[PDB]
Formats: sequence, C-alpha cells, structure tokens
Amino acid sequence: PQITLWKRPLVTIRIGGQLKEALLNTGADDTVLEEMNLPGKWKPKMIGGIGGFIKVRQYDQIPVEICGHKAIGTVLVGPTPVNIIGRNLLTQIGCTLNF
Amino acid sequence: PQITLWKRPLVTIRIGGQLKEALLNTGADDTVLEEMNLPGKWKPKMIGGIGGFIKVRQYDQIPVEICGHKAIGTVLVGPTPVNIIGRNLLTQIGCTLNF
Amino acid sequence: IRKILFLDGI
Repeated sequence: PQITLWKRPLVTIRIGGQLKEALLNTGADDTVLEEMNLPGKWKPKMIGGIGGFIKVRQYDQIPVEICGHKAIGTVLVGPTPVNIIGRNLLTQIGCTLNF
Repeated sequence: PQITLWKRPLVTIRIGGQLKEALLNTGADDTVLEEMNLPGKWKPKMIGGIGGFIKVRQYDQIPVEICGHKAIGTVLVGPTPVNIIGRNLLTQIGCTLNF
Repeated sequence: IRKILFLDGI
C-alpha cells in the first residue's frame, strides 16, 4: 500500500499471539517495543533519542508480521513512549520513501 | 525520487541560504534542526521523544527546500542530535511510505 | 513525549 503522512503512520503488528500498534519509523535505526516478554537470550543495550539515552533489552531473530508481511530480526524491549518499527525491519518488507 | 532504508534516509536541504544534511523522519510530527539563527520572531517550546524533553525555538512560515522541493512551514531549532524533517514538511512535498 | 521519535541504534 501507500501510506500518506497526514497522521502518524501507525499499523498493527503481530508477534506470537500478541497484537500491538506500532509506528512505521524511518527515523529509527532499530525496532523497539513497549513491555512484552520474548523468548531467548537478551543483551543489555543503550539507544539514543532526542532527549538522551534509555536502556533496553536486545532480542535477536524475532519473527514479526507487519501488515501481512513477514519479517524476522532484532527487536529491542524497553521504555519507549511508542512501539517503533525501525529500518532493520522496514527494509525486509520493501518499504521506501517516495516523493 | 525513491529512497530505500538500508541506510539512514539523509537528504540535503536549503534554508536561509545554507545547505544542511537532514533525516527524513516519518516518526516525527515536527521538523527540528540544530542550533542556528533564523530571521523572524520565535517562541520558546518544549518537545520530546526517547530520552525526554528538550527546549527549542519555534519559527513559523519558514521556507525550506528539500531535494529541490519547496516547503513553507514551522521549523523548530534546538539541541537535536541530527537535523530532522518531520511530517509537517514531508506532507508538503508529497512524501509517502510505500511497500 | 512522543512527538519526535528519532532513535540512534549505536
């Protein structure tokens, strides 16, 4: 599809049996989600925003469904004010900016 | 043009006769640029994201050229880690997300 | 607090 930007580009994503609204964010290198238990080992990580850095847990090879599109990759979990789908997964579903 | 996301979507913008590199950010409501003096009055404002808030200067009806496309709108100036072009100007140049 | 969601992965 073609998503206009008059409003925040929120979409439903599926992880396991969990549904969540996430923002298609071209301004984020990685994907970070708000509280949710994921399986496997995780490593601590620091990511930076406009106001500073926050600590998150890094989980790898997580299957994620975005608008009917399958993607698998690193998913971070921490105190982000909004669930974010970053460039690491946007590239896998063939998402581009056009103008 | 069509911009893929394997790398950060950085483009050149022209504002006040100065060229700067800026990030096309679908995850930002507004446009925030690094400290710089712009003509016209401005009002203090506070904006946030990951990490917390920062204080910025809001300038209205500022002409900005993005990859040759002209826009005229609100530009916030403050201690941002990178120049950010938000949806307020992305919509003006007809930018869409596609996949 | 969710207006500017730039995120640096380094």
